[PDB]
Amino acid sequence: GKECDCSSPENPCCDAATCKLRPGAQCGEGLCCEQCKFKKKRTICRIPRGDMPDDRCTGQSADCPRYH
Repeated sequence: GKECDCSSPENPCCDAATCKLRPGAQCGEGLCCEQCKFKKKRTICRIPRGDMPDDRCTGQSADCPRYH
């Protein structure tokens, strides 16, 4: 198999031939990806209801981990 970095072929962050990142793209998917770049560290990426901790981006990945 192949681990695609982009979920759809029109995504500018990947080559449509390969589904993998273009040179200069850090990411193509995720709550911590914007315009093919990782969002800044500590950007809030998940906001639960009520008085529960938000999660934040790490600056170095595209997911929104469990990071308060």
